[PDB]
Amino acid sequence: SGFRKMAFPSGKVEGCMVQVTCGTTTLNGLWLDDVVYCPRHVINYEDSNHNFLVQAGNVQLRVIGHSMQNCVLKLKVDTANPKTPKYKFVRIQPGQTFSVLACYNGSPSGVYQCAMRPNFTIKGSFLNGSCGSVGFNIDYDCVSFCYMHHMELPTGVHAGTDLEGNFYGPFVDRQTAQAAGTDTTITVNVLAWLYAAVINGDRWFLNRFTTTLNDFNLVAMKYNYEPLTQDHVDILGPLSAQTGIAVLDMCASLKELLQNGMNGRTILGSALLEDEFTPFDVVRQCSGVTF
Amino acid sequence: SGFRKMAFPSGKVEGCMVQVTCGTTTLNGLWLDDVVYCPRHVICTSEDMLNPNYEDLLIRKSNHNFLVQAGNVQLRVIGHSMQNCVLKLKVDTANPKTPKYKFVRIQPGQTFSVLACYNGSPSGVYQCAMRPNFTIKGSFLNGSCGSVGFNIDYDCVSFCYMHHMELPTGVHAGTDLEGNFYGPFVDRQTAQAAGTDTTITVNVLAWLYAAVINGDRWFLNRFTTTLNDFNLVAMKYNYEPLTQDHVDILGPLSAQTGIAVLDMCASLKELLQNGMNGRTILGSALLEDEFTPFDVVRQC
Ligand SMILES: CNC(=O)CN1Cc2ccc(Cl)cc2[C@H](C(=O)Nc2cncc3cc(Cl)ccc23)C1
Ligand SMILES: [Cl-]
Repeated sequence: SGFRKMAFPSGKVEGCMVQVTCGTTTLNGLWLDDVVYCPRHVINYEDSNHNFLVQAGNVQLRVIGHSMQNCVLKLKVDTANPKTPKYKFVRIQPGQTFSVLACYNGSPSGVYQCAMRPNFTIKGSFLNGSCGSVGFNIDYDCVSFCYMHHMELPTGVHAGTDLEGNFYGPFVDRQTAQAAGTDTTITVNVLAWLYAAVINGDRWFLNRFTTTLNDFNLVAMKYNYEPLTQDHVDILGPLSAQTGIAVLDMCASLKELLQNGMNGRTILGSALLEDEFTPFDVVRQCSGVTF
Repeated sequence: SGFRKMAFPSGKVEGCMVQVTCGTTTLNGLWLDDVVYCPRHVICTSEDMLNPNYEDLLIRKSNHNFLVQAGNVQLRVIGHSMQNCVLKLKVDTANPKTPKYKFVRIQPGQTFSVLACYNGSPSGVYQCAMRPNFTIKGSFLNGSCGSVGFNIDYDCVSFCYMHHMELPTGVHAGTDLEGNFYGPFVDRQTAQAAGTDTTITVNVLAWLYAAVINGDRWFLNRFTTTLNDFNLVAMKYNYEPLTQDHVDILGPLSAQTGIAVLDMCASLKELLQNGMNGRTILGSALLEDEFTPFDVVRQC
């Protein structure tokens, strides 16, 4: 029993964190094999090796080459990381969740779970020096790196890139007028969390009613919720079979929660509808998958 | 900017997790140097749990009855002893990944990271607090016994909790790493039941100072309170009494924001009376109590 915002174990990523210094700027880098990946803003970006100081623990790595790939700088070093895990670089979509290992001076300080918002920002917890901190998921023994932190927006939310340097969202790496778009709630994730509450014994919100997908979406649009697609309904299939509550049956519960509130009640210890757990996260946490 | 429930990086603890099997029971163990620490109930059957005589069950065991697996390697048990509710298995190999560590017993209100494990394999990490009623609101399934709670301040891991059981309300009970339970619980299938839980007042105040630091003051008021009047009101909402120690501990956050502890206490009194009126504090519609004054100073 219990339901927590759970991050993946961070050990495989901790063994890759390094400190990168170029002039007066100091930030974090990801050391995989003989390459250190970090935000290019550490340095018209196109306009020597020894100018880059890379520190792995108490050891100085020697930079023997450098190149740029989109908004990421790739520093060829003379030593391969002996702690390099099995990995892939993957680009995630809004609504997908991931763990963040927040680092300062190449030293990991904390791990937390978060989601890529529909407006492509992340509600992270980062201070100055956190640039280059990374987001990841683990599937079997392979780390899938999906995010590298680049900046904080005026509303206190965060923007970054995939590990190939492509930003998530319409953001650019530089000091200019930038803002996050109006955000929306991740509907498929709220439904997954309502199934998690039912699995944990919280059923006061269930009702005898159902709805069509079209009528539900007319309601979701009104409350700044993302449209629910047939794909989302298919993805919720296993949780629907485990609890015996049809997806459109759970949509009618959500419609009543949106139109009437919680009436002084909570769901999984929360007074707000939670959208940072995917259907896969709910299945994994209520099954015990290990790494 | 931002404020998240943050756990310590789990790597140093992942390198200590092993699987312990005794007969048909399989759970997790913590491998530090040449000793594997695990819940003593690994030697029990389900029937034994009603009234187990651990000393009688243990005397009938030899070293080779305990199977310890570290990754794909079988460790050899060369000795065993019981210390309170923990079994200590002396093994033939010292853990080369043993971090710098201490065993620390925590008090209610203290927070810690939990590395939830199954079959000696870590599956997830989360942050939580020792509740005033000595239970933890964890997320654990069958096979999670032996999962550990810890803090890492600097490069030293301070082990403070080992998971032993789930209570009928879905909450969790366990011991420090010397085998002493937190709370009036026993590693026996008995009634026991968690006592009525209360809100950790010093932690809610710390989190209100975190909201002020991050730029939000909508909840402040022009009032102050005495410590006694605050405690009289707070006890009516099932909040823990605030002591002079808690007031002293909030001193640095009070000096950083310029808001006296008893002035923040007045804002807490008013929040309990009024609710939030459709507003949130650090993205939450409830008053959060699982961040200590130390955690706020660390994260903000
Ligand atoms: C609820 N308990 C049971 O069904 C059987 N239990 C009885 C029992 C009694 C005393 C002691 Cl010290 C340990 C145990 C065992 C126990 O509590 N382990 C579990 C630990 N954490 C989460 C658990 C979630 C689940 Cl769903 C099951 C089992 C968990 C085994
Ligand atoms: Cl403590």
